[PDB]
Amino acid sequence: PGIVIPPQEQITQHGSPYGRCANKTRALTVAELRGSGDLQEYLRHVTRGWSIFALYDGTYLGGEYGGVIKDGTPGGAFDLKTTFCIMTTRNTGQPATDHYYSNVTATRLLSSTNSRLCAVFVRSGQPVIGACTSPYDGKYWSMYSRLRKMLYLIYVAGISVRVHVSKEEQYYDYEDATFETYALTGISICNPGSSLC
Amino acid sequence: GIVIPPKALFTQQGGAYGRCPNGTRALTVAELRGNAELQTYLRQITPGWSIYGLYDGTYLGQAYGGIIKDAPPGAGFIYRETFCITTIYKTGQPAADHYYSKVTATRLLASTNSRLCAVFVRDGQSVIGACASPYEGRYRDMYDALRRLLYMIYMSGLAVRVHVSKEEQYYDYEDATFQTYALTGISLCNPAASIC
Amino acid sequence: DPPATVYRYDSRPPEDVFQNGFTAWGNNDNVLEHLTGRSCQVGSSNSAFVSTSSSRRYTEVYLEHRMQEAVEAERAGRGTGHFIGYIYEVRADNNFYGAASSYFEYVDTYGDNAGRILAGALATYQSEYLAHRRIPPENIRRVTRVYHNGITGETTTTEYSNARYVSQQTRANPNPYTSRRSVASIVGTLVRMAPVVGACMARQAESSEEAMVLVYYESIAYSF
Amino acid sequence: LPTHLYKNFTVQELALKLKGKNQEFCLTAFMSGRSLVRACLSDAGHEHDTWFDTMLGFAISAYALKSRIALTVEDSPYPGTPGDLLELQICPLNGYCE
Amino acid sequence: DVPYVLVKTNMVVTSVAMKPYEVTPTRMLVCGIAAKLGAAASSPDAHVPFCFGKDLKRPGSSPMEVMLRAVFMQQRPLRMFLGPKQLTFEGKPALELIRMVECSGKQDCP
Amino acid sequence: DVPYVLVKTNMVVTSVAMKPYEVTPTRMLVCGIAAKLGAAASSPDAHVPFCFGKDLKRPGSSPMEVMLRAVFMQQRPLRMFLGPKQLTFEGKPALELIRMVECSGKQDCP
Ligand SMILES: Nc1ncnc2c1ncn2[C@@H]1O[C@H](COP(=O)(O)OP(=O)(O)OP(=O)(O)O)[C@@H](O)[C@H]1O
Repeated sequence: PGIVIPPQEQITQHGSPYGRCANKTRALTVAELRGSGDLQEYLRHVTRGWSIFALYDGTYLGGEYGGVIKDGTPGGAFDLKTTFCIMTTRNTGQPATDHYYSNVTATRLLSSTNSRLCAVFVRSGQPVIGACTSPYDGKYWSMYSRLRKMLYLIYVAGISVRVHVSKEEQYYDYEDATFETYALTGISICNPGSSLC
Repeated sequence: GIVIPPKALFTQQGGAYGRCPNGTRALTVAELRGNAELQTYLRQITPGWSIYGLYDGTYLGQAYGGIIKDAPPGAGFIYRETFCITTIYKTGQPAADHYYSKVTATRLLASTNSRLCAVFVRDGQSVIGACASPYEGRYRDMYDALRRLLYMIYMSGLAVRVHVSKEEQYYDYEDATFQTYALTGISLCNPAASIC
Repeated sequence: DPPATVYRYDSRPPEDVFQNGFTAWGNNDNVLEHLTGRSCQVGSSNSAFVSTSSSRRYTEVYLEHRMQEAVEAERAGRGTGHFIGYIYEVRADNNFYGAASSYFEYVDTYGDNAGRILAGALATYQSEYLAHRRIPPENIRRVTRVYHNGITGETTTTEYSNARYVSQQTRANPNPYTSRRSVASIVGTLVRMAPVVGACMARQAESSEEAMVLVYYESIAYSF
Repeated sequence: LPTHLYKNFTVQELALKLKGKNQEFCLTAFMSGRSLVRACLSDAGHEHDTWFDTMLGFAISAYALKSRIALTVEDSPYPGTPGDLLELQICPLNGYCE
Repeated sequence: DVPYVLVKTNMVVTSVAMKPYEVTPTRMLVCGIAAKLGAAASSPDAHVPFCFGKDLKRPGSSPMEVMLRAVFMQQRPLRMFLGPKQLTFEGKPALELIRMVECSGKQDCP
Repeated sequence: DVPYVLVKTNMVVTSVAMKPYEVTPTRMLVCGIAAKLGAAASSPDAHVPFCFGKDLKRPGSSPMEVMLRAVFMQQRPLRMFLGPKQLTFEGKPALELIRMVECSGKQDCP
């Protein structure tokens, strides 16, 4: 409950074999399909036969089966011939204004082939925002070489920073995310109120 | 028994006043003493009353007869002609992989536009030497990655299995009792994984 | 074979050490917080362990650098280049236990995620042995005293021997020290820079004769 | 060009942010007696120069090592505007810059 | 290779390494050995060797490198999507790593 | 500029500094303060300023650079080959460091 749900268009035109969702895309969860009406529909009107598909942590008995969402196990049904992959990048279309979150602490690192490096910035248990960096694609690729250095520093040190994100792009890399996740664009080991934050 | 750089390595144009051009290294006396033909060659090429400087000693031209005279480090540098060896030698051996387990990295060594080396050590013994340069060599391109792990294992205990390509031999360290080759791989020791 | 003789660098003199020896900072005997530096930090020093090392050369190079420091302090008009350091020699009993082993064993009781890669690389580095509780006079044998005058450039070695020293026929414990998993929060391994020294070592030495800069090995062991 | 040099200050704040089409990192240098010295370095919106990177990584070590540093700003043409880090120096670890 | 991608949870990277790409002068691998918390020394999941390519023509560290460095250092449990392809690390086949995510809890790491 | 290469033994790197290379802007200077381990406060070799050029065109740390970083954090005794040329560091000149090897012991470092 309270999971960011991928917008219908994040789905890809064809599912992937051997469980190998393609690069820059990732398997859909049981919990995400469920929460997404638009998706369920899509699958229903596009799935023929007595077909069963692999979702990250479960199975989708489509076609003649009705459109059933069976709870599974992480990757445990990757033997099926097709897994449902979602794309991870979304051009939000919002304006590139600055958004910052103070007192945050980079945690839960995520990476993937030819994609982006992300972290979940928490604040007293509770997550707050997710942010990512990637030299590969992205409005802000330039800042990768510079960001990865501060990110790694604060990560292994536990340095309570103040993170800045540009909502111009949205990423769905994490699974069942209680938090949103945008493009990282700055970090600051900061003094309260500092003109430098 | 010090590794004796081969005569072939000898720089026809030695460095002036102890400044052997990047890529080369001043030849020591111990090396010159043990290098038969390099010496013979020397007689055949030093016009009398000419003194050439080595790392330690000096070479009294064949007028004095050709004498390897000891001397402090950098001392012989006072003269205009210094003896140097280029530090890379193409072994011409096959490009196969050889490794040394349970070693530790020590004794870093850097030149200007040449390599970064380290002497790998097992229980006191200097097992092997390995180098990596972003300037010349086969694994020329693997430098930027290797340096990062060389730097880590150096900076912490961390034993290791080092992978070396006897393909090319390096003579960067002076008077060595271990051989040095091109570094191609590092693998932190892991018993369980049957690595070290 | 467990070492018989260990060493301890210190800013304390023989007239003190030879009578009272060293007696642990506190009861916290958790092997991880120690090697990790937690139980030897400001407002947190409680290690029931006296840090010593089985390698004299180690203590040697540390003192040799603490001295070069004095020389550089004076150069900045911050001192008089003078330094006096000691290197006590100790007879180890079963009350002495290896730092590394202690580390490894902990990790194989609570699993990989409970330890720290560098905390274990460090124990093996400083060749540390943990004196449980205290290391008393009878175990303290000799003592090299190093004096250096940074201004003359002259070094002056000097030895002394403890009368109270007692000759037993011991060696360190052949068995790993053991403690309940740390419920403490540990960020990394606290270490003093140049040369890299564990916090419980570098820290324990300094006494009554400006805070020590303890850093996270993890933040510096790898480039940026 | 009213340059200046500060010795024996510690890096207290470090921040990489975006500034228009240029990135820009800044540090705050602090000495118990004085006010904060503050400087920034920004990619000239120009390529090649490993410069920005090189200095950022250096300033990150100064921050990480908790060492006293000796910096050289170049005074901003406007007040309340930090200057430029012209060069940075890491004093002897555990000690002071002479 | 393996038939399908394996997802493994509670893996702790315990060794790391680099080697050349056994077939490409333009790539190289960054390998490791991961272990699943609680397994038996006997258990296969006690030391899963992996590797991922690195492009020797694009200067820097990849997003996956930065992370391995970090989680190896702090000994952080991972969910790794190893497979389905295989590469050789230390004269033995090792599963390619295509994605890894730090475990935040038993929920995401069963 | 000095007239001939000087080999200094038993020195430790005491302070590092980054600076723009006065001349070409494709280069910068990596300068330092080397000081013979143990020497006298006033001893000549108690404060030997050196520099070496960095190519801002090439990415990454040069071999010299990776060493200067390692020996300066660990304070390792070296053998530096200084001069003959001289760069500027702090108004006063500075010898160009051109090679450095660590010391195995007295045999190589007296
Ligand atoms: N403490 C230090 N002492 C000396 N040189 C340092 C120190 N910290 C960093 N350097 C150098 O400053 C420069 C930048 O270092 P940094 O770690 O930021 O990037 P890098 O090492 O070049 O690697 P990358 O390619 O990942 O940026 C190089 O000269 C790096 O070796």
